[PDB]
Amino acid sequence: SLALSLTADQMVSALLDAEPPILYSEYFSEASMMGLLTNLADRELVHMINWAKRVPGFVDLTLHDQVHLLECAWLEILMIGLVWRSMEHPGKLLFAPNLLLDRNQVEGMVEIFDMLLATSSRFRMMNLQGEEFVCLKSIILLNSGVYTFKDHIHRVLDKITDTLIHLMAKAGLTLQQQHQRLAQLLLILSHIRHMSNKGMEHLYSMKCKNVVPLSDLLLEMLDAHR
Amino acid sequence: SLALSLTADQMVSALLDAEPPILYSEYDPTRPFSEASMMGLLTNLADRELVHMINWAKRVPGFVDLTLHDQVHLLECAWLEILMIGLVWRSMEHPGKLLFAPNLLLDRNQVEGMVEIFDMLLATSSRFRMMNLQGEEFVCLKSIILLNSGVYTFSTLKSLEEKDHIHRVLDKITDTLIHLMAKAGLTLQQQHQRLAQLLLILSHIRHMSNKGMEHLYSMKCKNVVPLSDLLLEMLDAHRL
Amino acid sequence: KILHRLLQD
Amino acid sequence: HKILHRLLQD
Ligand SMILES: Clc1ccc(C(c2ccc(Cl)cc2)C(Cl)(Cl)Cl)cc1
Ligand SMILES: ClC(Cl)=C(c1ccc(Cl)cc1)c1ccc(Cl)cc1
Repeated sequence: SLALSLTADQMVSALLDAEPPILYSEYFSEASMMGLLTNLADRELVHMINWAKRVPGFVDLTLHDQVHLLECAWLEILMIGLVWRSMEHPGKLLFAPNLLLDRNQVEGMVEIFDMLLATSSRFRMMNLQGEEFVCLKSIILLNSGVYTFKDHIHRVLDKITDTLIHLMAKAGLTLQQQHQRLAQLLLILSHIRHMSNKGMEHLYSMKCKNVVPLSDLLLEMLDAHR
Repeated sequence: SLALSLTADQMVSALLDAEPPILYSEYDPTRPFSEASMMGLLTNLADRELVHMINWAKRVPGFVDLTLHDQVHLLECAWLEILMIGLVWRSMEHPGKLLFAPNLLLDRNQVEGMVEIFDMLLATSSRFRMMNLQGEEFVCLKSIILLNSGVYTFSTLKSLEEKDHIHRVLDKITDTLIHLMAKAGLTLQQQHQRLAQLLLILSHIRHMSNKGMEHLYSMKCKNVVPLSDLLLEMLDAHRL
Repeated sequence: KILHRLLQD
Repeated sequence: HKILHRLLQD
């Protein structure tokens, strides 16, 4: 496994270079709103799958293990990405550069919307760095479905933990500040997990409503949680 | 606040002292059990544990400093998580089994699609056993769940201080965890790794809680398994 | 508010 | 047989 032989700086560089692009929206009622967000989610999903392959250690797993991990964490990964690029837009969610949205604007959603805003506010309060974000995102990918299958994944997770500490040490944080910040970051994943589950349940009702056009891929990823 | 003035060792002793008791079930190995009667035992057991949990929360350093409203919010959010991690903990030395009560030790075969959750609970217990989780580490994690699960859903300059107060207590618990691992002879690298491993498990605990909450709603609508007024009250708080 | 009742008794 | 399988292999 090449992933464990990588240094900390090389781990960061690998993750940064693997970053998926920022997509645009196809440019508001409740039918058009959902249609746009799901359309965007389906296209981002395709990029996520290609991003997952470039995550150090993910290629070393069997195809079936990769499928399990992605099925378990895809909505979390979408959400933490949405939260990340919404950091510099307080009170707003940047789904796309041409789609910066209000909490004013179709529910289901307001609960999840405010939670996403709250996460974005927490990141901003912590001054979350890009190098720290890509580590958290990869952690979600490997951790979220690891308890539903082991040694390989846990060792890669340990590697990312070392990488996170490496970043904090480089930033000039003290020994106490390092494990405190490490704690603050990983505790946020618990909330992101919560948001995903709430978002998944809402997605099930959208399917049962049979109004919003959902792609077969987005439907298959939705079936995995049912 | 005295929570910010407690040493690591003093923090541990405070948590160990506040530990709720292990309750017994009214399960009877002679009497037969329908899937609803068995479920009734567990929900009844969960109800009695909740009362002990609430009085346990009061003794958690930093919790009583919060407003009454904030205490209700945190408990309404993390009550099933705290139950599950407690169940998982006392099931560590019973591989492939869940010790709901000293007289109620079940495996996955003993029912109704709750089985997925049952397996995740086993896998969590297996994870703790593999990691050789210590009681001092357990009580820290449990207190973390209480303060962290609902902190991201609480507007004013005054409320701001309450959330900041919560995170400050969380840091002290983090410090306490690190102090424990350091005393255990672990290197700095090993301390940070184990800390990460423990906190990542809380993500899985959140997952099981969300799943369990979904079933509890379905049981209410099914109206077969008895549920206490408090349990229904905690349940509706999540379904909102 | 049963929880609120138990939180102050 | 799922779409996720195909995208992961390409
Ligand atoms: Cl497999 C399973 C069994 C019981 C639970 C709960 C549970 C957890 C801990 C305790 Cl002590 C009692 C009941 C419910 Cl019944 Cl409240 Cl949903 C969750 C999952
Ligand atoms: Cl359901 C879904 Cl796919 C959501 C989603 C859509 C696009 C992206 Cl990039 C990320 C997430 C979603 C978005 C907002 C809210 Cl408040 C709830 C869900």
